[PDB]
This record gives sequence, C-alpha cells and structure tokens, in this order.
Amino acid sequence: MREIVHVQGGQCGNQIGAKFWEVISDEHGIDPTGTYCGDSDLQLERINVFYNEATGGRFVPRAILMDLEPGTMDSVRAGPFGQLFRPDNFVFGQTGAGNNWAKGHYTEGAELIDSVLDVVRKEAEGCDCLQGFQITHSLGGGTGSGMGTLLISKVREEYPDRIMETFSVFPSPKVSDTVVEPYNATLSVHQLVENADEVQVIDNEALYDICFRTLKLTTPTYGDLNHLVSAAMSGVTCCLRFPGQLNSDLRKLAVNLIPFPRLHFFLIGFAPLTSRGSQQYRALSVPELTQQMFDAKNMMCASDPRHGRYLTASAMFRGRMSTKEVDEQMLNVQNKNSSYFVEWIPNNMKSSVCDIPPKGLKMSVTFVGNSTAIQEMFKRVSDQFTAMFRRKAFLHWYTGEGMDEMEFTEAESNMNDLVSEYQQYQ
Amino acid sequence: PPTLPFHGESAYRTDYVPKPLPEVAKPVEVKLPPTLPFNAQSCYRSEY
Ligand SMILES: Nc1nc2c(ncn2[C@@H]2O[C@H](COP(=O)(O)OP(=O)(O)O)[C@@H](O)[C@H]2O)c(=O)[nH]1
Repeated sequence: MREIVHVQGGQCGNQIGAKFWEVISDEHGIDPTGTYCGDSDLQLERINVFYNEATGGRFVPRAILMDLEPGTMDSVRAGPFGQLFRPDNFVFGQTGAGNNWAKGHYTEGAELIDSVLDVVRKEAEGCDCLQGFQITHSLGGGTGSGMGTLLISKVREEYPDRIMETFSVFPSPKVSDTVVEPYNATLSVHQLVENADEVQVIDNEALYDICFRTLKLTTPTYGDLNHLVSAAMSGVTCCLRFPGQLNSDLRKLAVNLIPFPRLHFFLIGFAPLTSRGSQQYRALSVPELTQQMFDAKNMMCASDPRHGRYLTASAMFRGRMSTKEVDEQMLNVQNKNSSYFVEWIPNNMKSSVCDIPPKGLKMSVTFVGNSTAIQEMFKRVSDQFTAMFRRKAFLHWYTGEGMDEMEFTEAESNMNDLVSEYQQYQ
Repeated sequence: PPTLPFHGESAYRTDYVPKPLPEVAKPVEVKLPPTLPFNAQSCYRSEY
C-alpha cells in the first residue's frame, strides 16, 4: 500500500543511505543477496514500503541512486549491502560538480535530470501510488545542493499533495571543509523552504559530539556517523512497517509539527545511546529514555535548544512499554521545563508507539521537533554569506555558469525573513 | 558482522491469546411445594 521512494543524491547522500538500507535490511531480515531469513510474520507483511518483488523472491530497494561523478557510486556498490540495489537505479555522471551550486543546477545538471526523472517516475507509477519521498543530500557540497535540490523542485508539480521527507546536512560553524560553504547553503534553503513539506537538520559536529560525549568512541568513521543518522531515520517511520498501540506516519508527523506552512525545519534526536562500557550499568525505561531525549548533546543539530523555544515536539517511541509511562513523562517534561515550551499551543507534545523495537534494544525513541532555536543557524549561515558576498568573493565561479546574481540577494531576502518569523515566537 | 535474531511481537498477539472458555452448566432447580388440603366444608352441609 504505502510506498516510500527513497532518493539519495551526492557523495554524502549515497554514503548515508548505504547505512540506511543496511539497518532496514537488518531490521527486516534481508540477506544482502536479496533473500529472506528470520521466519517471522512481522518481518514481511509490510515490506512494500521500502522494497519491491522482483519475480525471484528477492527484494530490491526503491532507492534512486544519484551522483554526478562516478567515484562513490563504485564504492557503494562494492560495499556490503551494495548488490541489493538495481544497477538501473544508479544514474552516472561524468564531470561532477566541483562544489558549485551554479553549474550543478543550471548548465550541466540539466542533461542528467532527464535520465533520472525516468527512474523516479518508474518507481512512482510502478505501484498503485505512493506515500512520500525522502531525500538525503548535502547543502554544503555541489552535487547534493545543486542536483538533488532541483530534483526536489520538479517532483513538487508532478506530485503536489505527496509528503516530502528530507534529511539534509548543513555547513558547520567551527570546521569549514568545502570552503564555499554558505553559497551552497543559502541558495538551496530558498528552494527548500517553498518546495519541501518537512526537512530534518543534521550537522557533522553534532554527530561528532554524540560520538564523543555520549558514545565515548575515540575513533569516529563516516560509517559510524552515518549509522547514527540512519538509526534516527528508521525510527521516524517505524509505524509504517510495524504495528503498535498508537500509530503515526509522515503525515501525522507533518500536521502536528508545522502550524504555519513556511517553517518546517526540525531537530532530530535518538535514544538510547549508551557507551560500550556503560551499557550494562544503565537502566532502560521510559523515564530515562525521555530524559536523555531532551538534552542538547543528544541532538544531531548543533544548536543549543535552551537559546530558543520548543514550538512543537514529537517522539516516535519504539518497543513494548506502558502507555501511561509515556503519558506521564511527556507531561512531566512540559510543566517542569515550562519556560522551554511555547505558551500558545497547549500540550505541544505528540507521541506514537511502535510495538516492535529496533534490534538489540528493548526500547528506543526518536525525536522530531520544530524549535525556534534553529534560528541561530540561519543567521550564522546568513552573516557568513553576506560577509563574503559584500566583497564579491568567489562569485565568478557562480555567475559564469549561467547564474545571475539577482537570486543571491533574494535568497538573502528569503532567508533573513525566515530568521524574522522564527524570532517573534520566543 | 552477525545477523542478530529478530525478537519482535505485538500487543495483539501477546495479550489476545485464545482464552479458555468458562465452564458453565448450572440450571436453577426449583422444588414445587406439595399441595395443601381442601379440608373445607360449608355450614349447610355441616349443620343440616
Ligand atoms: N554525514 C556525513 N557527512 C559527510 C560524509 N562524508 C563527507 N561528509 C561531509 O560533507 C562535506 C563535503 O560534502 P561533499 O562531498 O562536497 O557533498 P556532495 O555535494 O554530495 O559532493 C564535508 O564537510 C564532510 O564533513 C558522510 O559520510 N556523512
């Protein structure tokens, strides 16, 4: 019935979704050769949400591989769970956007987008009709914010009422890899604010802080960081694949979290997250799942949520648990953190319980929540944009590829007033 | 990497096991009281 077409673009999108399909296959008992093992009825009655029958009993993902240089597409196929993907769902580029939003969107992203609208429409119309699209990409590099951003654009007018999940990583405050950071951010946030139903914010140092202060892992790899995001983005869609006492889909997450259609930027958390040496010392019940839940270190968003106001929050609980333990724990963290929640929406908090837990854990919970504490990223990318736009720095790489700079000021306009609307709600 | 075995079960299939039916065979037996006499006579037949 419900069907989620996963779309992943750029090097970071393909790498982060290799870990996504790694945990979905593990959760659903899928051998990397496509066959099934695990003799449980709860594994396979909802498998069309992410997979498809392929007249051989094996399950191919509904994943649209996208990259504009063939570098990481060879590595994602050669890795474990790499032969699960259909080779036709890959789309190959030959030049590669060199961290350039301009040419990745206008002059050479135009010829590859015709061959990939063939495959996203193939997956859309193959079923009876779908539920939503989830797009994983970068907003700091060129092939993610240049190419997948335009893909996000034209899938609106062809499927307007469909839900658009999207996970995006952002330019970082402290370390600045990909030296043209704010240009690939500001130009794509303009598109994303008017062409995405809901967007979820990931930061690289927020992932590094989770891997350091909560996981106590001395050596973080990019597969380790991708595992954290991938575990979070399976929890946001547990109830689509497994039953529970209180079910919710992406549309339930949408209608409860966005009151005004223009602000849809969310903070993501994941619990539990124990150290490898502190797993056996720490209890596992709803009062401590919900108290690690509202911690600044717990988010994969690098903004302090005490600096803003929680406009709306929600929690996808997972595992067998008391319904009124969940009820008592949301109400306790409202009326004790009274200054942290906005006043004019009574009981800002939403809950859903997915009865089947993730593997190896008795219970878990995933955070999706709109906060006005995301504003300090929008002005941080903004003043970094205008400090080097005022000096005409690195504009010739952009304006020579087909861009004119009239959307540079009006992206600044259409992002400084994101700051303005997020301001008065605290 | 190993494949950890799937332990997952829902509230319906844990709580709503087919229950043993109650053992009911108990009617309400009532005993009819034995009939009372008609030792009753009229004045005409007892005096005349
Ligand atoms: N979350 C995540 N971020 C990554 C990964 N690999 C690289 N990055 C970040 O992405 C930035 C460079 O992105 P880039 O490769 O240009 O994105 P592209 O547009 O898809 O090519 C760097 O600052 C890295 O911190 C990954 O596997 N996961």
